[PDB]
Amino acid sequence: NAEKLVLRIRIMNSDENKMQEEEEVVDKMDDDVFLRCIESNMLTDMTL
Amino acid sequence: GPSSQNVTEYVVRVPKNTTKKYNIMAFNAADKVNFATWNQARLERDLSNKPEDQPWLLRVNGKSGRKFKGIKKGGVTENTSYYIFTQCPDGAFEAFPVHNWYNFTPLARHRTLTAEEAEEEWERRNKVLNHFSIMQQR
Amino acid sequence: KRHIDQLKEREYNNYSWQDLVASGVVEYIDTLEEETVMLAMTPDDLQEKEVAYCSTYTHCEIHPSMILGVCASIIPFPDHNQSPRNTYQSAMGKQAMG
Amino acid sequence: MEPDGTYEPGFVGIRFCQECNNMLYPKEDKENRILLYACRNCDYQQEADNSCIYVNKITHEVDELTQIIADVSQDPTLPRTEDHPCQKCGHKEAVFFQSHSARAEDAMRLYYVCTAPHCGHRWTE
Amino acid sequence: YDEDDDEITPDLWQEACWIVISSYFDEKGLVRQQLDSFDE
Ligand SMILES: [Zn+2]
Ligand SMILES: [Zn+2]
Repeated sequence: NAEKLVLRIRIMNSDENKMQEEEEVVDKMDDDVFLRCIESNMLTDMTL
Repeated sequence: GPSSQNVTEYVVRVPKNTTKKYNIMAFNAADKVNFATWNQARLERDLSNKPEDQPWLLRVNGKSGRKFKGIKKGGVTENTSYYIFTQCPDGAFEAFPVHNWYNFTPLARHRTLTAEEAEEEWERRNKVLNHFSIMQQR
Repeated sequence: KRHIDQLKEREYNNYSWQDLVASGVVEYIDTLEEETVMLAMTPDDLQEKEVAYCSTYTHCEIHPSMILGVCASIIPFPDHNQSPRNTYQSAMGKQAMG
Repeated sequence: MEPDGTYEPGFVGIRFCQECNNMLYPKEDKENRILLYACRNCDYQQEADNSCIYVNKITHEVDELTQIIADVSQDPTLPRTEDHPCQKCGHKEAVFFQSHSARAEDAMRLYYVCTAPHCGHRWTE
Repeated sequence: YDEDDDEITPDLWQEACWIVISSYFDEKGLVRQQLDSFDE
């Protein structure tokens, strides 16, 4: 019933070890890029 | 003002000879270079090509104070000659021929990414995720 | 119409087609130019204003028969005839003895 | 907050790096809790002018009313209309057409451009 | 006549173009183009 249908999402950063816990100089995943990987995946993969 | 009122007339000469060849040295306006900051300059033909065709190498304020590379334009008198017009104390104008056009551009200092030690290989593995760390490892 | 009389003068004296080209009353035209020109079918009817849906015409055909080839030019009123028969004639004309 | 507003934030497609004219890239300052923009090849970096850094799925607007200089009006093969008043200049000779493109425009509706000097206006009715 | 002011034959006749047509073939010919490629 709103002015427009919008859906805003977040990654579930579960407080604990998801905070540079073991370094692993790899950068497990940058945020910015990860929003794009999900969105790339979100549009292209999911069949509702 | 005089830009909107003054009316003058001056004589023009085109001498069949000069004591020095005249060239154009062009800069990008977007850089807005302060020529006052140029305490000194060195100017030499570029060494990559190892003469008259050689691109210029301009070193201002020392070897690494400021450095530009000048690349010759394709043509300068292919259809129309270019002249330098200079004002003389007698008010008369003097015209000088443009021999050549060189394009001058700015040049980053020390940085050095080899892109040959393993970076050509690393690209094959690249996930676009890192780039800084290789620069420290050198 | 006087230029026609010049064309008539050419039978004896001279008035070259090139001069007609030099006259610039006609020009030679490619398909790229055709995309931009407003071509006319006929001088007569199209110059009429009474029913001028358009009058922005830029050029006109010499004659619609100019589309035709050597073979099609032989058979009269091809449009009162079924179209392939003409292609068959165009082939068969080539097949004729003479 | 009402179903009568619109979303024209004026997205910032790009900003060149003053050190190299290369594109600046978003980044967070998790220490200052602020968005920043940086170039990769150099150390040049600068704060962001807005929280919005991205937009997606396009073309739901009237493109055909844009990207059309009135100079089309000089084409004689484009029909004038007897319909007067250049939405600006009090003169007829409005040039008209559909969208005539890719969306080729199921919109078969005429779009009007006056050809009269001193207006250049592109509209439709 | 030519007064260089008006067209005295706005009904320039359809048949005159045939005078124009014969003049085309009189100059240009038919297979002329084939020679032109070879000649240049
Ligand atoms: Zn930069
Ligand atoms: Zn107008």
